Amino acid sequence: QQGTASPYSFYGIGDIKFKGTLEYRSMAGVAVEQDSIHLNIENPASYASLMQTTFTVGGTFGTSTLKSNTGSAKAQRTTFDYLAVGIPVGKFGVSFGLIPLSSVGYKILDDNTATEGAVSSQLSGKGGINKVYFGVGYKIKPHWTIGADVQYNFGKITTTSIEQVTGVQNGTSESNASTLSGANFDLGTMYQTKIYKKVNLFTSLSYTFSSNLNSENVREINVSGDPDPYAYPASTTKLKLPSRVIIGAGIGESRKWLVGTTLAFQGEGQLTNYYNAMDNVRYENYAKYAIGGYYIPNYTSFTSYLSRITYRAGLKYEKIGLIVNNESIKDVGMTLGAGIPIPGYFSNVNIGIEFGKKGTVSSNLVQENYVNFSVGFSFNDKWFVKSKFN
Amino acid sequence: KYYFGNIKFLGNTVYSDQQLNRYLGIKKGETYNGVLLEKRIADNTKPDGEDITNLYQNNGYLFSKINAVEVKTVNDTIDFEIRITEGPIAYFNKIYVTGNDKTNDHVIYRELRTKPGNKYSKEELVRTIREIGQLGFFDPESIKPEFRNVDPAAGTVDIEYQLVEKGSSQVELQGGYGGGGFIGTLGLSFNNFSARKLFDKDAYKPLPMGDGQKVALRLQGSTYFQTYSLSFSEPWFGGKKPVQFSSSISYSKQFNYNYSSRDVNRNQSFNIFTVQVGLAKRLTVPDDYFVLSQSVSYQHYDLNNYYTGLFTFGNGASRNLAYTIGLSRSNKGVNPIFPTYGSEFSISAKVTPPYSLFNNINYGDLQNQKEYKTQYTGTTTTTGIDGQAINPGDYTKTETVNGQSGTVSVGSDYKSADTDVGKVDQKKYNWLEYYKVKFKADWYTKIYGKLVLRTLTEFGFLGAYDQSRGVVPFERFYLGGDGMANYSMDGRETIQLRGYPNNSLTPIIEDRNSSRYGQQIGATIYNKFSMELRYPITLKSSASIYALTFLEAGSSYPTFKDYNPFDLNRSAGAGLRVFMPAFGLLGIDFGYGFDALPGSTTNKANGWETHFIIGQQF
Amino acid sequence: YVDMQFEDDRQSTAKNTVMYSDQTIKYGTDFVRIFKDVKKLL
Amino acid sequence: DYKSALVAFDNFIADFPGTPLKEDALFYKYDSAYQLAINSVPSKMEERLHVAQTAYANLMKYKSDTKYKEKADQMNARVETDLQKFTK
Ligand SMILES: CCCCCCCCCCCCCC(=O)O[C@H](CCCCCCCCCCC)CC(=O)O[C@@H]1[C@@H](NC(=O)C[C@@H](CCCCCCCCCCC)OC(=O)CCCCCCCCCCC)[C@H](OC[C@H]2O[C@H](OP(=O)(O)O)[C@H](NC(=O)C[C@H](O)CCCCCCCCCCC)[C@@H](OC(=O)C[C@H](O)CCCCCCCCCCC)[C@@H]2O)O[C@H](CO[C@]2(C(=O)O)C[C@@H](O[C@]3(C(=O)O)C[C@@H](O)[C@@H](O)[C@@H]([C@H](O)CO)O3)[C@@H](O[C@H]3O[C@H]([C@@H](O)CO)[C@@H](OP(=O)(O)O)[C@H](O[C@H]4O[C@H]([C@@H](O)CO[C@H]5O[C@H]([C@@H](O)CO)[C@@H](O)[C@H](O)[C@@H]5O)[C@@H](OP(=O)(O)O)[C@H](O)[C@@H]4O)[C@@H]3O)[C@@H]([C@H](O)CO)O2)[C@H]1OP(=O)(O)O
Ligand SMILES: CCCCCCCCCCCCCCCCCCCC(=O)O[C@H](COC(=O)CCCCCCCCCCCCCC)COP(=O)(O)OCCN
Ligand SMILES: CCCCCCCCCCCCCCCCCCCC(=O)O[C@H](COC(=O)CCCCCCCCCCCCCC)COP(=O)(O)OCCN
Ligand SMILES: *[C@@H](O)[C@@H](COC(=O)CCCCCCCCCCCCCCCCC)OC(=O)CCCCCCCCCCCCCCCCC
Repeated sequence: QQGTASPYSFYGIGDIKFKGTLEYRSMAGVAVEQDSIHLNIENPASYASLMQTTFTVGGTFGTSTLKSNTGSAKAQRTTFDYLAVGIPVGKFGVSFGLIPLSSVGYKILDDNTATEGAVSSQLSGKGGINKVYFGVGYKIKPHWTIGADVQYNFGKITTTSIEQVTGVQNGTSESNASTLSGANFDLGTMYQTKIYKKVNLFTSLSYTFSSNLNSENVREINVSGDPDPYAYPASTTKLKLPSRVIIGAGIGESRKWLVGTTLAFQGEGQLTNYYNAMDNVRYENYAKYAIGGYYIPNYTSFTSYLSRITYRAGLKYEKIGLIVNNESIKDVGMTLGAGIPIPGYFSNVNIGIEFGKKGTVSSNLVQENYVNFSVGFSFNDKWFVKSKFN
Repeated sequence: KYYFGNIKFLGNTVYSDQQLNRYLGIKKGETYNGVLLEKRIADNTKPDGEDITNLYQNNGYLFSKINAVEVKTVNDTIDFEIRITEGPIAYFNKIYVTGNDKTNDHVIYRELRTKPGNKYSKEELVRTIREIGQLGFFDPESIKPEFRNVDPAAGTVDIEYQLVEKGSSQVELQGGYGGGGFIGTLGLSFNNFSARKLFDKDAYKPLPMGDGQKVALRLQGSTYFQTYSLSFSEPWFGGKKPVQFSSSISYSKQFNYNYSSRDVNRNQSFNIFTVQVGLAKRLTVPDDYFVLSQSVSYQHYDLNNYYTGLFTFGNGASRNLAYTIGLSRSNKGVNPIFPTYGSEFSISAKVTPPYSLFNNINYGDLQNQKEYKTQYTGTTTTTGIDGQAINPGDYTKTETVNGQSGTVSVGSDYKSADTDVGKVDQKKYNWLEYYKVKFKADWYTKIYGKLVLRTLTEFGFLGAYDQSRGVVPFERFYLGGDGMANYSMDGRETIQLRGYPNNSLTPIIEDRNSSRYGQQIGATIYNKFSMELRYPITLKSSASIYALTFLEAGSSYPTFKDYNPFDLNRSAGAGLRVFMPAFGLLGIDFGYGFDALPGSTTNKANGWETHFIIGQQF
Repeated sequence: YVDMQFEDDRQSTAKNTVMYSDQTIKYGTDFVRIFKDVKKLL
Repeated sequence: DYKSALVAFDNFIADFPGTPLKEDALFYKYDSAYQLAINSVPSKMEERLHVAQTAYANLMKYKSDTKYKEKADQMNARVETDLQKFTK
């Protein structure tokens, strides 16, 4: 039931899962335009631009092939990506939902059987950090919006290591469980102008404050057959989530085409817990560079329906921020998507395919090639309509 | 053989030829089918058919008549000239009912959808008949609306509702199958009670009649529970708006039931006495699709040898006083069995008074007090398992000498005695203190043709104001299986997660050596996400059958510290649902579990599963 | 027409969703209705 | 359901002429139009405002010293005040 299979999820708080809704994830996270039917969870100011109530749900089916200097393996994971609700309230906008901050998952087996007296290990990990958010956006101007949100982080990360010698039948199983909880605040703004005829200049700025995460660790060692487990004293460690600054800018004509770029930078953080402390692994600042956009042939078309589908594409280069064996781990990928609008309604079905490469095989590291297929549902309906003619 | 060709419409001033052609949906070159043509023009089999006639009659054209005429027939190709007689628009002028000998007019006139001064509509007449039949005081086969004083020139029509009274009293004999077990209810109901004339003994024929108030004395039972209740409901509280006021007094005896093995131990049971009052009214703001529900209830639980799971005070009693408020918005339509559009959002919150704040009692130090330590209440000196004297009034402790185990006197050193868990739990749960929040979101949309997509997301949270007191052992969530409605009065909720057995995903006791390992204690948190694709094969009033495909994922958690909303048990499958008015809702589903059941040694998929239910087991 | 199923409207009484069970089964088998149908079939 | 009350009352004051309940029917007809005008679509608010004035005049013409004169006078104040917004 894990969300990831990458061994790199062991370090830090796990692999960053949420990267935007399918409508924006298919554009490499570029959300410069102030949409009226889609939710831009990463920027609270977008909540004010909503025109109708929006209900979003998304899921993905990931396929990855882990490669190392020894061999290669294939892994597949299926998960639920998000659940968000947007409600337009006059000039204000309110949004609340649940998104996965990070995920921990890996199933490594070191088979040393067939040789008496050889220890076999079965490393496994599960859990992650989830986020609950509540944001409010306000339209300071018809095309200028500002907003803020509060996010509560909560989750449990459990790491289990079972070792069994070839001869004996009773092995040991050490398990580490950490419960994390904390809150953070985000601020954002979006400004849209008109540079040329029918061409607009979209700008968006978002800032996330640093947050403190409280982790309650519990480490216990169990041996097969023995009914009394050996438990270590409980410990409490403090983690610091780094601050994020997302800058976006793009040019394009609304409902016709859009081209934009986004730059995301993270500050200093402390994601090293008691169980993931290593000497060959360090940390650096996260930095993401992405270019994406969309193209709609003819939104108001009555002859062909394929012209009304929003075609999205994007490129992305991310510096995860961890240096393993003196090698910076970076992720490079391309994304493609399409938004099919249900006839007669603003609701649409989003489909996207993302493929890329994370890590490298050099310095005895692991390289991951992934091809993820995602589906998203965006439902829109107009509420709060008063009925006259008393 | 004959082929259709050159279909034209005459006399269609309101609707253009292009709009009608789409409604008819007959193209040139198709085989000549007389039945198909008449069905598309005027579907007499059903009153809600999508025909051209219904298009005109539903918009005030009472005198509309559509008749097809074959113009030419050459080269095996037949040509039709659909003739439409629109006629003048008509409005409702006088609406009166006749035949009500025992029912007041205000009760019937308030349920008529054909308001005077509105354009004639066949849907309103059909809806009015349905609403009049829902009352139950009249004959379902004699609700005949008769048109009177029809004035085509003036464009006004008068409707007279001829009703046949058949007695307000009714007998209820219903049955259903949910949660893997049959459930039946039997009761007598008086749907035309009048509380105004309660003290008036002059009019007491089979209870005072008049207002549309309803009083019912029903009995519901299953394998593990039996409940007797008396309920009073006021459909229109205040007389101005359809505000529902309901009260109920019930007594239930719930036995200990193991949903896994479907076995009931009749020796362990508890009795619940509940009194509830509720007020529900449709809100006008923010919109007319919002409904506010409020309720106040008082319950008294009487445990009788109920020593199971987290219930250590098997011979005590608990009292629950809670207030529940719920906001719901529903705009679904049009058929409740097979919705094609709309959504339903519901948020509820049940809260109890915060007794822990005002009463100065330390629930954490209860186990370290003399009053909560095991003691010998006898008055005769006895001998413990250790072979030593146990004088009356001395504290005791449990010691295992050789194979057998027993109590051993500790003297007056209460600090070394065993804490009485039964007394501590009783003090902690003497007055239930908790808060329950439930969130549900259901959305319906048409993808292509008759196929509709349904998205369902449910959340449930149970907690306590003081962590030292602990979460109450009642009002818990059980996930997995076919699911069952909230028939029990203890707050237990059974959630359906196809592809897995009943209550198979509920957290279990993992203490191993607690003497109760493997027992299902209940979950405090639960979240289910489901997606379905349904296709209707028949949507008639006699029988509504539709097929469905689903993709579900859900999980239950014991505490908030273990809440992982994205660690779910996934499943997939297909099912068939049939609804008949006499036989109720029947459903058969086949789901495949992609995950292993909790507590399983091997991480292997659960596999295929079969679920059968009767009724709305939500 | 009486057997047709319709959603609640502005003129229909509001349903209380925050109360315990009423000892009734929604959309369940109605034996009284079955008995009435059998009589008509005789 | 003020829209249906106007039609129902119009027929009653016509099908049963010379009745002691006419005074009450006249007032309720005015109230039905008053509530329908004060809360109605702004497109046809003027039409309903005029109907309210007509109903008020009929009530006063029937019995000048009507029992509902105090309430009727107050209702007409709102109609006249709101009518000034449409004084094109
Ligand atoms: C808004 C909407 C509505 C919601 C409303 C909620 C918001 C309001 C605020 C609520 C918070 C209130 C908390 C509270 O307070 O009230 C609590 C009650 C609250 C009631 C609320 C009612 C709500 C009503 C709702 C109505 C609805 C209509 C109870 C409590 O209190 O429980 C506390 C528990 N918290 C919970 O349970 C909450 C629960 C949550 C429950 C509520 C969930 C509600 C959700 C439902 C809503 C859903 C709606 C849809 O969380 C969880 O379930 C998980 C998370 C939940 C996930 C939610 C998911 C949502 C999903 C939604 C999906 C849609 C807490 O955990 C920590 C966290 O708490 C919350 O978060 P978390 O829990 O982490 O999650 C905070 N805050 C939060 O907001 C989190 C909220 O969830 C957030 C809400 C989220 C809402 C989401 C909304 C969604 C809907 C919206 C949609 C849009 C977090 O802040 C944070 O970071 C987080 C953040 O920033 C805060 C702000 C966040 C706000 C969010 C904004 C909103 C945003 C929303 C949108 C984004 C914070 O990190 O642990 C405490 C334990 O502390 C004590 C104790 O109990 O006394 C004292 C400790 O000492 C301290 C100290 O003193 O300082 C503590 C630290 O400071 C630290 O420094 C520490 C050092 O490390 C020590 O080394 O020291 C220590 O003991 C030591 O202290 C003494 C001292 O001197 C120190 O030296 C020593 O004395 P001495 O030596 O003499 O000097 C003692 O030793 C003596 O004694 C010992 C024995 O002898 C004695 O014997 C026994 O007795 C002892 C007694 O003490 C026992 O009584 C035992 O303790 C002993 O162990 C022992 O067994 C011997 O020991 P030994 O040596 O032998 O070992 C020893 O020898 C010697 O004798 C001992 O050593 C400890 C012991 O170790 C445990 O064993 O025990 C508990 O007590 P507390 O102290 O009072 O806090
Ligand atoms: C979650 C539990 C807490 C819920 C609390 C409910 C709050 C009650 C609000 C009562 C309504 C406000 C009072 C004034 C009503 C008159 C209308 C004017 C108000 C207003 O400006 O907003 C209108 C619509 O929003 C409104 O009228 C306000 C919207 C209220 C919030 C909507 C969401 C409620 C919670 C349900 C969501 C969760 C699902 C469960 C059902 C838009 O008016 P306009 O178009 O003229 O624009 C205004 C520009 N001039
Ligand atoms: C938080 C739970 C624990 C604490 C308990 C909270 C108790 C809340 C207060 C009690 C509820 C009664 C008061 C609100 C209802 C009165 C409204 C009268 C009916 C009505 O027509 O509604 C209009 C606005 O309604 C409205 O009032 C719209 C808003 C109604 C919903 C707001 C209540 C909370 C909803 C969320 C519940 C779930 C919580 C989840 C955490 C007011 O019109 P008018 O009467 O002036 O006439 C003018 C037009 N008719
Ligand atoms: C490996 O052994 C195999 C499992 O083998 C089996 O035993 C077969 C399992 C049973 C197959 C299904 C039987 C029922 C037929 C109907 C299927 C349901 C279709 C529903 C479509 C419409 C929605 C209602 O393993 C597999 O077969 C692997 C399965 C991987 C599936 C990956 C694709 C799932 C979709 C990804 C997105 C997540 C879904 C939610 C989308 C909305 C977002 C909220």
